[PDB]
Amino acid sequence: TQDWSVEKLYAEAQDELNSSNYTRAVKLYEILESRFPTSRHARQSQLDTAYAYYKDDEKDKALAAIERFRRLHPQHPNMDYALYLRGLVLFNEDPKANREAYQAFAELVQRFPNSKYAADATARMVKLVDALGGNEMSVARYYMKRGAYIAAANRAKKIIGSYQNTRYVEESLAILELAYKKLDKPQLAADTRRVLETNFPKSPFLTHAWQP
Repeated sequence: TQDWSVEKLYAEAQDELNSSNYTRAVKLYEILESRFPTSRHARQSQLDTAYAYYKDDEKDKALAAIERFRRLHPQHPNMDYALYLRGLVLFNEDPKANREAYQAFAELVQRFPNSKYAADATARMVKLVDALGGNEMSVARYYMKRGAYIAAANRAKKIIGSYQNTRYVEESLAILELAYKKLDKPQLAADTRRVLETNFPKSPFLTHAWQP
């Protein structure tokens, strides 16, 4: 029983959140939006609900709360924190979970570049693209050693095309160049070296070829 105002009911649920009573904090957040469905605290309450699930092991419930929040209140002032919260949930310490996280932070940085979470989103994007780039690069070397030059090139094009800012770009060009030579696409090979020549003037791969 708690027939109070909207201001206190929110401040009460917000207190159970700090003390980590996520089970009771969520129960109070539901009373709030049932008893004051049109209040701004109800819209904010839906965010706090997802945050509570994330702090528990129920990450699937958090992703549902976020998507419902995004379709109901697409123009909410705290939409930026919603996207950032989705990234943390998808983020965990493989390409699937890692790429879905990158796409989450990516949508946030280009929709709300001035968000108080943008810098942290960017910082996490960098760590993820480095992990993905290093993975695709590892497969590129694998298929190179096995004479699978087409399969290898596909990995190199991905790095060149999708992870243009990572450090793996240089070696991906040298791989792509050598790859185009083996399968006799000489125009694409020359074009690739033309890119390596301009973007990396003093690259070891200009004087040497790829080093398996």
